[PDB]
Amino acid sequence: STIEEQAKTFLDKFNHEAEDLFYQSSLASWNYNTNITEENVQNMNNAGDKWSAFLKEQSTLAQMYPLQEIQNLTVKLQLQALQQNGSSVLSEDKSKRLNTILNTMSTIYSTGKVCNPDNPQECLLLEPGLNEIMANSLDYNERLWAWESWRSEVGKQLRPLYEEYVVLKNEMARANHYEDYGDYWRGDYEVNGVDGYDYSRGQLIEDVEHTFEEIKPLYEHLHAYVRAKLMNAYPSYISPIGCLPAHLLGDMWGRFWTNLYSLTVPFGQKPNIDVTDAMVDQAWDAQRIFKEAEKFFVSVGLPNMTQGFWENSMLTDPGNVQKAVCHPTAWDLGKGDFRILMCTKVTMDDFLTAHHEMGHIQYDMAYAAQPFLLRNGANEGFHEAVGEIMSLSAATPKHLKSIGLLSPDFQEDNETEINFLLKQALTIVGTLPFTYMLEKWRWMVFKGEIPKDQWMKKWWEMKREIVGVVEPVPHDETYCDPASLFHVSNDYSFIRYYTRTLYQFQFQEALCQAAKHEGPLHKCDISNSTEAGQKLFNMLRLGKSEPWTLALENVVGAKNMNVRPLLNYFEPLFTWLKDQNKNSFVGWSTDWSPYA
Amino acid sequence: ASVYAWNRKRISNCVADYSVLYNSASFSTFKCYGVSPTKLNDLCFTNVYADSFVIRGDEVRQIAPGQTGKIADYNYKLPDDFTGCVIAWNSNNLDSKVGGNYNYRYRLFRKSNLKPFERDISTEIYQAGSKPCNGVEGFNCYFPLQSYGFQPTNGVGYQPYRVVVLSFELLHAPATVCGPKKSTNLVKNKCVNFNFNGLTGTGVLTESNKKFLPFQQFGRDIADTTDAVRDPQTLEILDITPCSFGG
Ligand SMILES: *[C@@H]1O[C@H](CO)[C@@H](O[C@@H]2O[C@H](CO)[C@@H](O)[C@H](O)[C@H]2NC(C)=O)[C@H](O)[C@H]1NC(C)=O
Repeated sequence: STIEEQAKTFLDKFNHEAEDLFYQSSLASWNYNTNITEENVQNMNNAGDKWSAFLKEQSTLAQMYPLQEIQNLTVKLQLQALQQNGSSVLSEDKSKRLNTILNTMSTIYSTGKVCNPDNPQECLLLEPGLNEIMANSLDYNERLWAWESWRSEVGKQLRPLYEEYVVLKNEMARANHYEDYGDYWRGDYEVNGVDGYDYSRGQLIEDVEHTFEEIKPLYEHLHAYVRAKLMNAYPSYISPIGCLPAHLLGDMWGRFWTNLYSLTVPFGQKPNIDVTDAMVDQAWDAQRIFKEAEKFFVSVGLPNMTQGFWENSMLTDPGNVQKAVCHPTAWDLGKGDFRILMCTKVTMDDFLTAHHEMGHIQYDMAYAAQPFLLRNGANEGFHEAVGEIMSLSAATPKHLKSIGLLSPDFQEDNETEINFLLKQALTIVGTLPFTYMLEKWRWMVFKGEIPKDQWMKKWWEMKREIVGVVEPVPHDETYCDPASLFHVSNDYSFIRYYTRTLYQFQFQEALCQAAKHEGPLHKCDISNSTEAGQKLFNMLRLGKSEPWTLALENVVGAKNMNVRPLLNYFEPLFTWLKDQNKNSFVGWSTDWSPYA
Repeated sequence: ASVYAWNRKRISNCVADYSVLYNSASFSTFKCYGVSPTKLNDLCFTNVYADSFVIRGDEVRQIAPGQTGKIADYNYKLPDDFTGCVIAWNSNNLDSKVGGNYNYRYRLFRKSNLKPFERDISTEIYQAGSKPCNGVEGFNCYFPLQSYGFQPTNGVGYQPYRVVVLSFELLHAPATVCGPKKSTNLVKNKCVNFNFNGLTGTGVLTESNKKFLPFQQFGRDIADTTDAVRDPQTLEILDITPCSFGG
């Protein structure tokens, strides 16, 4: 017989025995995150190598197949996951050095130590405290000192470590037949199959900024408004020609502007939409919130969840020594096992988080029918975008009034609409330029375009044009400032976050059009509209079995990624900012600095 | 026993109550193909064959006439002309084990599809490429039989389902199994009709003093006209008189 039948039989033998091991490993992980105990720890080891002792061995049985002639797209794509060289192509010394440098970089980043000079006996970490201090404060000196100290104890000594990590990852990139690690990172948004849908990895690079130029004027108006509010609060710290520094953004990275929302509130006279006091008055516990959110999911069009989830899955208050880390997670343990992990409480934020996690669960339901190697979405951003869709949709007053969360006689006006829209934009569009520049900097440092010396100064000068940040203190060559970030020390692709917002906005806009809703986009709700849920689930069921370009064809009519929904959402905000900061001129200068 | 070693049972020379099987909530799926389940108690065949085994939850649909699949082709086969019923029910509470009930095994590789009412228990290694598998498993060598990792928490799709397929054969041999009879009570001194042990007729039934020998069932006087019958339950001699008529 032909080799294709042999490959099919190999896959049919592989998936059946892989399902049991994957289920056992995921069950152990879920139990440990639900039962923090010593015994569940070694099990991971007892599973980990074991899983490798299976998977790599199956990978060992996935090279002799000439994976270039299998006509069936699904079988060839499934076998392609098993036909990955990985780090095994590297030498043993190189692999162990990579493991050691990754471990030490992660430990150093996660063990930040900043002691104030007056009391050198007490440092602070990324744990609550200094994080909270810089997240919520009104000052220029303490924030700047904290930023400088963190960049000194995480970026000063990480220059050789980051250099070696980048060069060794890139050596592995060539070892995996890739001239750059950026190609391997962008391979998630890649397909070379069906005609009319094939996407090149290098095309995503230009698509990132081709969808970014349209939000540049709106970002400039938002920057001008924030600068004006800073001048209102901070006296003579930011010149009108210049721009605000990094430490005044509410974080040492300036990732999100939500921390600075209090200073730049549009209208504090009208309170925000919050029914948590009504949630307590209505006596909505974790069970009631979960049931109401599941009912909303069903009314949208997503199927009711299978039995057994309500018992195994932890919901609230681990309590005693039977502890459980409850970071919001949705577990797809395999073999039809879907569970939630969260400290669900009586809170609107917890309400939205529960909606997000059960949206993740519903998407896990969507591609459950796919084989083990295809038990994933078209791209990693689709999962997060889908999880965020209904969480964003449920915040509208219509859904709250449908189940009587807001008052039955609640009336909205333009003031609170503008306030909410600006608050949402301070987190949604206020992070796109930073993610864009960070991803481009990672791409160019992996490509080796910039020499060894020209790393930090180029980053700081380009942040002025892209983000709009000046340097309160200098960092030329003795600092590695982006290295003090979560997704720098664990080899994390950062394009997923950039694509997730655009994907979720496109899906929300498409559902708003095909959901019989009228008015502003921010008030759009998809509750009790089964057609929108069916349209969503049609694309959800695709999973990894279909390309991402083909996946972006059911909900939306355009395969390519576009920016129009982003500007459509913040239309009232754009109109308000057109006439709000008229006196303050738009734009910033990259020559002005706090020091000179 | 496992699906590839399905238990075969032969039932003959007895009376079958299909109503109680129909009136049982313990069976999740009950699909008949010969006749309606209620009518099954009326008609009958000469023998019954039961094929009982345990499978996955998702493989119950495979056990059907004109159906294809791993179980439907490699472990058991049902012909298009199948007469009878199929009764399946979840057994996760019993068959599934906390440590894994790996005893249950199902066939995954075989050169030919199994014939109807045929069993395969071959454990010989299967070859899918060109190189023969000379004993020890190599490149193109995968075991035809795969075990079941049944656990109490496996989702409805994978739960162990017990399936019994009942077929009815009515060969030229005399029938041996039939349904119930549900005889009524007895009345006297009234013009009624009757079907005593399959002997039908009208008239009035009175008490008689005739002495049947211990083996007759009914007696007629002359010209082939039945007069006395023996009730199959009480075993006593009755008397039949035609209902009165005249001008
Ligand atoms: C059919 O079954 C009934 C019930 O067992 C039998 O009726 C019994 O007959 C004996 C004989 O005199 C009595 O002593 C019992 O009291 C009866 N039981 C009852 C009425 O419940 C009947 O004889 C059986 N028919 C046979 C054996 O031909």
